[PDB]
Amino acid sequence: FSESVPFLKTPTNLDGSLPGDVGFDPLGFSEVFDIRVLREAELKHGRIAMLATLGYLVQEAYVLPFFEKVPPIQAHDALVKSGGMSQILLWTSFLEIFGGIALFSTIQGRRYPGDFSFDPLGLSQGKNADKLEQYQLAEIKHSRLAMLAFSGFVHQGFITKQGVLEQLGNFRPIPGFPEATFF
Amino acid sequence: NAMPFLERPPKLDGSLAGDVGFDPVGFSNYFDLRWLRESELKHGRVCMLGVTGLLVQEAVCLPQFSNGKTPVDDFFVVPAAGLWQVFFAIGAVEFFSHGFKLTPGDMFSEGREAGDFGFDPLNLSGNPDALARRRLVEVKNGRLAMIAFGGLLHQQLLTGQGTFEQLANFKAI
Ligand code: CLA
Ligand code: CLA
Ligand code: CLA
Ligand code: KC2
Ligand SMILES: CC1=CCCC(C)(C)[C@H]1/C=C/C(C)=C/C=C/C(C)=C/C=C/C=C(C)/C=C/C=C(C)/C=C/C1=C(C)CCCC1(C)C
Repeated sequence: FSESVPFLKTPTNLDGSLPGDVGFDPLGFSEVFDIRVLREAELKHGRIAMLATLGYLVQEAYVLPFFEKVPPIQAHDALVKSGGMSQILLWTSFLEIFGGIALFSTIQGRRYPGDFSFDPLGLSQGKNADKLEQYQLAEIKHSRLAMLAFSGFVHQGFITKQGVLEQLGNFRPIPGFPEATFF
Repeated sequence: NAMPFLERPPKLDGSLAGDVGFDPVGFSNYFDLRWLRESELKHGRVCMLGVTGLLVQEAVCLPQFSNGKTPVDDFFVVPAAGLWQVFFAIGAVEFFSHGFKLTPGDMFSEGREAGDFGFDPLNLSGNPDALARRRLVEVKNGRLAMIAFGGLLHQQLLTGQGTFEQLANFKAI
């Protein structure tokens, strides 16, 4: 049976080859599509989610002196009409063209999924390769965690009209519900 | 390489100067490398001349001409007849240099390597090693000139100010 789900079987083409494989694939996504393409998608989603979570925290905590102090959703809305979001979209798309080229290289075997050889510092490149797999595991875990955490953040911001640090400091219930009186 | 996660392009070999293996799309796979290198050298040389023109016309204006607010406006204040002869003189130069072989099939027929026309008023191209170093410097400065000319032209078009004058006061938008 599967390690993560006791009452399910190991999802066929799902073993220790990819980092963080606890056998969790109840729906046969790894069988409808290639597992390496799905890992590339997962790494892209998780890295963007980690950056988004850190950005949410810092933007709620701090703002640059040349940017209006607004909630992050209001920041997206304000900079869409300001052109900064257009700049971010342009440069991200320019990088992601080569990212898609790398993904097409991944499809025909060759390079590892989500691997861009990006290593400005000497971390698991040389003299530390024995930790690399460990790092990989950590990475995807953080990825997955971020992919949840940011989500909760924004939806909590949608329901309480409070920042995540504001909700932590003042954990009042869902607005209008303490009064209750539904009958 | 320039793309460690990718493989080196098949048609890209280190014979040409400035070769870093940077070809993520397969432009060299679908088009002749000699034609692409000729176009690259032409764009780079035109951009070096354009960068010098943008940096000079803000400071020096011909007496038989009107000085515009920016070099982009220096283009506009020039009579259209002068712009047309500039165009047709450049066309005649192209005809003479390419030997009436403008089409890609007709070009490179009689050798000519790639991007080579024959231009040495002063002989600084004798030794092959120094020649290769000059080629590398030429291509790097040409690519830098392309990027720089784009930046200078667009900043002049947006801010309406000369480059050195824009360096005097930034005036962030
Ligand atoms: C490196 C190339 C480059 C260039 C030329 C620009 C140009 C511009 N960006 Mg930026 N941008 C870039 C890359 C670049 N972007 C990247 C990679 C990202 C991340 C995805 C962004 C994210 C971004 C955001 C979020 C915003 C802009 C905005 C702007 C515009 C306003 C300029 C400004 O603030 O006043 C002049 C700039 C200053 C006063 C800041 C100081 C700059 C110093 C003096 C120059 C230092 C060198 C400079 C960074 C050039 C680097 C390349 C060079 C070393 C070769 C301007 C057109 C803003 C916009 O749309 O306008 C409203 C905006 O909100 N950009
Ligand atoms: C139009 C100018 C031009 C031309 C014809 C070439 C042609 C060539 N270059 Mg050069 N190059 C240029 C500009 C140019 N380059 C610039 C500006 C840079 C600086 C970044 C470089 C840097 C560079 C390096 C480092 C290397 C080459 C190499 C090559 C060769 C193979 C790559 C290729 O086929 O690219 C073909 C290129 C084009 C057809 C131009 C791109 C046209 C697209 C469709 C438009 C998009 C570009 C746009 C400006 C980007 C927008 C970004 C967005 C965020 C706004 C080939 C001879 C390689 C070599 O020596 O191999 C022999 C090599 O190693 N080039
Ligand atoms: C891409 C290149 C380029 C383009 C399109 C233009 C276009 C223009 N220039 Mg500029 N200019 C350039 C380069 C360029 N220039 C360079 C490199 C210099 C420095 C010498 C100047 C200095 C300059 C001044 C001082 C003035 C102009 C002016 C003008 C306008 C009228 C035409 C004229 O008088 O030509 C002038 C042309 C020259 C003085 C020299 C020709 C440019 C190069 C060298 C020709 C290349 C031919 C050949 C292939 C190179 C081999 C020879 C080599 C040894 C140099 C017109 C908008 C006038 C204007 O409107 O300002 C208000 C004006 O007063 N230009
Ligand atoms: C491309 C290189 C080039 C060549 C090979 C070339 C050859 C000749 C010959 C050779 C037989 C003659 C006799 C001649 C004479 C004139 N040229 Mg000249 N010329 C060239 C370049 C430019 C530019 C860029 C301009 C220009 C002009 C004039 C005027 C205008 C005066 C007036 O306003 O009446 C006159 C009389 C300007 C113009 O036409 O617009 C007003 C203008 O800007 N030319 N030109
Ligand atoms: C006739 C005409 C019309 C109207 C009037 C007029 C203006 C007088 C005239 C002029 C018209 C003209 C001449 C107009 C000229 C227009 C030009 C020359 C525009 C150039 C654009 C270049 C760009 C955006 C380069 C971006 C570089 C990047 C992203 C670098 C990427 C990099 C790579 C690849 C490699 C390393 C990594 C990084 C560093 C990221």
